[PDB]
Amino acid sequence: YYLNYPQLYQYWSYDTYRKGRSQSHPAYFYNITPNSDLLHRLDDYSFYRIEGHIGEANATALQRILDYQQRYNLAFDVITLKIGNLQSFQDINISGQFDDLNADFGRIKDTFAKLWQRYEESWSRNVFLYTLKRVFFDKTSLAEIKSDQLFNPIVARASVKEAY
Amino acid sequence: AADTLNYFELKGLMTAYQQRLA
Amino acid sequence: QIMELQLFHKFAQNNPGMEHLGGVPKGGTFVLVYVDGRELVRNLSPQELATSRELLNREDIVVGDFCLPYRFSSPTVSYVLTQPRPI
Repeated sequence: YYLNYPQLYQYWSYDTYRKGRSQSHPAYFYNITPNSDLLHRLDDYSFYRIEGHIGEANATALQRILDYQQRYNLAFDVITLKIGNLQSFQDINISGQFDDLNADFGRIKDTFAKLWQRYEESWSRNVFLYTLKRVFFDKTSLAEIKSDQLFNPIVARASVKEAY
Repeated sequence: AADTLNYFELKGLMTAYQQRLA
Repeated sequence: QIMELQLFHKFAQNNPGMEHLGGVPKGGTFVLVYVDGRELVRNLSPQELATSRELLNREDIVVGDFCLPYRFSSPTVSYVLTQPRPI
């Protein structure tokens, strides 16, 4: 589709020129555009050319490509990757749920609760224990803890030479 | 109330098992 | 260990063979490649101007394609969530 199609749709292939079916050679031209030849049987084709996604936002490109796959029953997979360094992930909050750890978070959580009801006197005066009780160990699922709440920001900033 | 550790553990485990089976 | 596999130069060491053909073979894998806005517009109601200039350099712009000759997907319900941070 980066070729000047209106001038090259003739003069591409010779035997198509002989038979006179040059207007029906597969190509781009001539929100999304519905292709037609994807309705009849596809036996002598093996490759899908995908065009129109460069320059757009990531999530909309994913949504549009997946819906287009669903509408015509095509077979391929889709992933996305980034160019850069790791510490650029500062414009987003990171969280997650792993099944492998669920049975642990319960096991721990209730345990702490029990310990609360046996050292309550001294513990309800230590500020650190109250903050740790009301920030963690009081949430239903571990998925609600973001990645930034697990470490000290100042030491991490001290880890890069630029901060000095 | 002595079974509450088992309560939370089994709640989480049975939920995960239920989702995979569903 | 999951977030570190979102980067091109580190994904490439576990799955070598990426090439650009402008599409995907039947049954293959289509890889999009994106970058932050800060790296494209290097140097081009004042408060609305400032917030627009800031948010339009945090966007993810799709820049390139590649293809792979295999699909890797098969009922676990573990996942990772990424939430855009407010300005």
